[PDB]
Amino acid sequence: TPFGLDLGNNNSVLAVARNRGIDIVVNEVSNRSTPSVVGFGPKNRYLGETGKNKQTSNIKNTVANLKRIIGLDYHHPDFEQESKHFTSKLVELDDKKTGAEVRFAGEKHVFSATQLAAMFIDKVKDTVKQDTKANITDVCIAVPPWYTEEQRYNIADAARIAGLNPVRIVNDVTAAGVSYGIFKTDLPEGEEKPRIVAFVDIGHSSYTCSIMAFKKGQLKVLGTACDKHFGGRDFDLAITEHFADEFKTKYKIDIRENPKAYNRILTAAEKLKKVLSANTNAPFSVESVMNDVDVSSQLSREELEELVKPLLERVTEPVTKALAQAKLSAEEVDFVEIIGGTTRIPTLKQSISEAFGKPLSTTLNQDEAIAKGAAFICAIHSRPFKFEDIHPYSVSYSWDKQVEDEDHMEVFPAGSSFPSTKLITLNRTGDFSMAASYTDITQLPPNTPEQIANWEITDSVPVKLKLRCDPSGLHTIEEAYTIEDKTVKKDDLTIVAHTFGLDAKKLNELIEKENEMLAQDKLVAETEDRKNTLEEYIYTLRGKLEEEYAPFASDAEKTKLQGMLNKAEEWLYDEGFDSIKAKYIAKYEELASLGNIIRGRYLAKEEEKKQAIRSKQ
Amino acid sequence: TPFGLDLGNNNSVLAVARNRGIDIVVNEVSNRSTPSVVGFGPKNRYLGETGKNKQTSNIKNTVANLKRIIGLDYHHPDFEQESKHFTSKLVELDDKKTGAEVRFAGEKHVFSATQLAAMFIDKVKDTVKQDTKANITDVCIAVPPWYTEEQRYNIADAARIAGLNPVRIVNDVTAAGVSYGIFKTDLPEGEEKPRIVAFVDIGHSSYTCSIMAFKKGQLKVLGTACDKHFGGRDFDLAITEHFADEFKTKYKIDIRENPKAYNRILTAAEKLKKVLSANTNAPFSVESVMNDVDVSSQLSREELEELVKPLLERVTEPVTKALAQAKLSAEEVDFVEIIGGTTRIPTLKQSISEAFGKPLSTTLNQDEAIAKGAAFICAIHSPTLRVRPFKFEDIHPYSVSYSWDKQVEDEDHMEVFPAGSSFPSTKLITLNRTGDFSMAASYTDITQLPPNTPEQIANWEITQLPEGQDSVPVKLKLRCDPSGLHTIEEAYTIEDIEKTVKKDDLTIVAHTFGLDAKKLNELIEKENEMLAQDKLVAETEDRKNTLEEYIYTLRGKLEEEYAPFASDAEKTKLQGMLNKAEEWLYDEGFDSIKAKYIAKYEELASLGNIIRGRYLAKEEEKKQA
Ligand SMILES: Nc1ncnc2c1ncn2[C@@H]1O[C@H](COP(=O)(O)OP(=O)(O)OP(=O)(O)O)[C@@H](O)[C@H]1O
Ligand SMILES: Nc1ncnc2c1ncn2[C@@H]1O[C@H](COP(=O)(O)OP(=O)(O)OP(=O)(O)O)[C@@H](O)[C@H]1O
Ligand SMILES: [K+]
Ligand SMILES: [K+]
Ligand SMILES: [Mg+2]
Ligand SMILES: [Mg+2]
Repeated sequence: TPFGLDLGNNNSVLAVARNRGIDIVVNEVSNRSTPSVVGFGPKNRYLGETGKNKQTSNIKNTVANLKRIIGLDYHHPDFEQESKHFTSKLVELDDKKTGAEVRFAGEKHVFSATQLAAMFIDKVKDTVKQDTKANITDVCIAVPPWYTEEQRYNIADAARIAGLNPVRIVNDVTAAGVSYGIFKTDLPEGEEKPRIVAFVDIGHSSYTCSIMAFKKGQLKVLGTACDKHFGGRDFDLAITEHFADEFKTKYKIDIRENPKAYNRILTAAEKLKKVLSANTNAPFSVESVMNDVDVSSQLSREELEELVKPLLERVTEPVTKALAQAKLSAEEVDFVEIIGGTTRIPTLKQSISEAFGKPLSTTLNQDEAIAKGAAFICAIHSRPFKFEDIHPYSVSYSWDKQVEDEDHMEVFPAGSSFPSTKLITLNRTGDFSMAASYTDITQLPPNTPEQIANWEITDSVPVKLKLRCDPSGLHTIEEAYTIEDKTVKKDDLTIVAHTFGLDAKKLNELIEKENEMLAQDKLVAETEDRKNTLEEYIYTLRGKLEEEYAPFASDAEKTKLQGMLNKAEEWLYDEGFDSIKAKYIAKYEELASLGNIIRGRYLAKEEEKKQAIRSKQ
Repeated sequence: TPFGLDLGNNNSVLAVARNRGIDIVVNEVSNRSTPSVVGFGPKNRYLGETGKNKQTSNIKNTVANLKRIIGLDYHHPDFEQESKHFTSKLVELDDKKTGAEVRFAGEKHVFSATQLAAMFIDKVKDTVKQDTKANITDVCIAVPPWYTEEQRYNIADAARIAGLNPVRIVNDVTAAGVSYGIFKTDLPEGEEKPRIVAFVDIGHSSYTCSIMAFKKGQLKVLGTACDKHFGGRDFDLAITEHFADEFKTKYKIDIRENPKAYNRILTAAEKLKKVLSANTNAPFSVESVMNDVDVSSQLSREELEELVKPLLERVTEPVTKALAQAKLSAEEVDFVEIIGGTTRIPTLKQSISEAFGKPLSTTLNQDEAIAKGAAFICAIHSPTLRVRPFKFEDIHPYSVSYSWDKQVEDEDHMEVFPAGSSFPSTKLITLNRTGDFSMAASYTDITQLPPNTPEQIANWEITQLPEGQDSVPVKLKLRCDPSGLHTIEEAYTIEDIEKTVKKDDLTIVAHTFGLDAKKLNELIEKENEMLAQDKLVAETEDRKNTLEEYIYTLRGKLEEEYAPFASDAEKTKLQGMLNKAEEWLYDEGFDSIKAKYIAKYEELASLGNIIRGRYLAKEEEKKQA
């Protein structure tokens, strides 16, 4: 079953392609999104919903912002902008990336961002399995367009650790554009000019604007621009920093000194923010914030807009930047579509409508567009719809000079489209190395390494190579063979690839490690359920003996069972407090063996009553 | 429907007589008992289970120990023993009794003990009505045997405020004895020696021992003794005081300075106590007790037994005193039966088994016997259901005298119901009268009563024609009623004109601990106002939730099942109205009236039901084609 995943900073949305079309998959408490949280306990992990519920009580061992630390160099210049949203300890790894340090299973543990992502992916995979009752094998994962090539490899490997095959890592707004494309049945055709649609997605952490050209059965991305430091969490954080100051004066409590107090305010601040999307004033009240002090305040929409004024100075930058890339003026855009939870804020809606000079459209589902798009894309593997995403930076390939007059060439230019295949023929005097790099490093984000990937391969013998920018926008070499003199195939050379993607050895180590953790989670939950089943059976069976089952057992049988029930409870206090699954099942069955005999006699007179009613009619 | 109420200090149990038996009524979360708690909030009362849940949150406005403050003089010498279990403010009332001061509906309110008890009774009455779908009009309430005559009147009037006729106020252990009596099928008959059974009930606050004689269809109480300051709450308190001291040293937090912190430990201390009924060692762990400090300790059974040592010095006293009243040695009792939650404590079982010289029996259900006995007693009264009869006499421990105006009579004074007699009891007396006269009932020997007991129980005025012969003889019917209350039932002149011919029925004005019609009706009306406000708030919230949930599910269905059954135009008109409804809920629908939540829903459904109809029409074709 094809599986689409919108992995959000705040919540993830799951979609599957089945029957006619594409359904959202609900979680175990029937929610249409799952909090993107990973928590750790003394016995097991708290993944998703239960992770989020324990976020204040388990504060130091709860990891969120999972997609943000993926591929994050510990000395990235934006480290602290990411760091301030963490509640657990972040640490430097051997590879110079970022992990989390947690108390888990009575011990200190360090997990990498790739592992932590896999834990959550595995959780949502299990959620789709419990819903579909099917084997889940392939995933399409939607990511923000600002995701680096490295980050795209990392998240893909996280999928593989979760035991899933990542068929494509798609850009999120592009996945949503697909959902718009497969939905609309009035699109321009043939000679007609395309429909120009602008998409604005503002979520918990990211703000993206993407401009796309639409014809019937196809789309082309013309321009994409992102502000990765623009989203809901920045509004929540401004509110709580404001109240931190006010409560210090008002209540003589400093919530910055108590991580739990701070998180109680942060959590309430999100709710107050939403009230202000609808109302111009909102009260603010939280019980037992710190030292059992109840706080009471308020905030106006005007005051809120002032708190984020430095952030709001960049509100039109993504639209301006996207238009410029698209070579378009704001007049030339036909429709403007908004998605993401944060586009619900009035000041933001005012600004982007004013920037395009056009009213905002809500054709797409705010929360489900991206996930359903990815589920369609995943299904594409096995309604034809073509789409090409934009390739921002020019990428060159290089090789050993040798007998060839040149050693490098621009292969995929800036403003190009992906996926893209470019066929190259090279004269060779022996085995050779290759490498893909960015043509103009100045056009890339600060601190990007120039080299993308490299390869080893195997008067002059010609070789045809297939260079590809794949559907995920990653830079590969697909095949390598020799020519013989129109043309003939001679020999295939083995390619050894070195990319950001993990080697099989490391990948298998991390797969076996996630299997161990998952089996532990399963074992703990099933053990707890058998314990709970026994406890409830003791409780109800005692109550039935004092009622319905009373006429249906001798004094000798009742005292036997009653003593067994008392002994069962006694056991649950002692060796049954933290026992194994088989023992809870065994104690249950020995009670039920006698409990079912009585129920069998009960149900015998129950039939007799029904017969007595019928014989009187 | 006969209703029996076991009103516990910690929890209450409800029983009804129906079908061919007596059943326990479960509450709104399917629990077989209800927390005996009354809390107050900005819009409504939190009664029972919801009162208990908000107990730490709403600590200053949560009233428990309801049955302990009934009839409680603010200057009672045991006042502090009672008040240390209170989390809300206790105040003195105009009548010298005790009430509670709370914040309720945005204001400061003082409620009397009788009012507070009526709030709770009214809650459990609603619970019975929702289980039976009938109207409930009568109750039998089980009370501890140490309840004074005044307290019995107060709780009866609390039942009246709650709209119930209290048919009997029964001693709780007597009610459990009836349960035993109607359950056993092998009791002695005719001339055979009666079976002597001792009953021991230790609950949350009280410890009662009662010795009874049983024959088929009857019981007689032979002796009763109580310790009203001996119960589970005294174990919980000892544990939490122990930890209060420990945590000052270990964690540098003082839970006695923070009532919420204290209650967090008190609540966990009860769970630890129960662990120690089964195990000899127990770990103690509470998260965020105070200032977000987690605490982690342990306690042994031996350490617990040491903490309650001063309490355990008194552990054989109720059995010793009941046996002495019964005039029996311990070996003359045939069976010892235990009930009440706290009889689960190993040290207590050992001690009471040693005092009798007998293993303990658990014939009766530990938690349900009293409530069931009370429902049966309520059912013997009511002239609708006929059951197999069971007679019971309870013990009347104090001597009660009646007095009257001297007039032509030699004495003005007479013992009527002696110490160690039985109730109910009726005595006929003849009095020669020279005019309308006053009477009074009082305790014959006050030194035999609890300290500070007023000597007078009740008094009467009688308003009687001399019949021209200096002095007319009047016959009076004096009664100790089935609840143990002392009244004058009947008063009338007799004449020899025929010899046994009655002359005139006389008017009796009675002054009891019972409330007068005027005051009762005032409190009834108050309870009706509060109860109507509770129903309105609950209904309004339900209609709001129904609207909210409908917005949620209808939006989803337009994406999943209703897509083919609505046009582009139907979808966006409904989508918009859903949006407007959500906005309204943030603004004018935030705290609106019930009719507006209903109107908003109906507006959405008038559109939504059109679409559901079409979906439902095709769903039927599929179950065929
Ligand atoms: N009515 C509302 N008013 C204001 N903010 C809202 C509203 N509804 C949702 N939000 C905000 O939207 C954010 C969640 O939106 P969304 O699910 O689009 O983000 P995400 O996909 O988890 O994050 P990202 O895409 O940035 O990784 C939260 O910060 C939430 O508070
Ligand atoms: N296994 C146990 N071990 C120790 N104590 C227990 C156990 N089970 C229940 N209890 C205690 O028994 C008390 C409740 O008993 P019960 O229901 O008989 O009291 P009650 O009727 O509310 O109080 P009272 O009769 O004093 O007014 C509580 O203190 C509870 O903690
Ligand atoms: K999301
Ligand atoms: K009880
Ligand atoms: Mg998003
Ligand atoms: Mg009791």
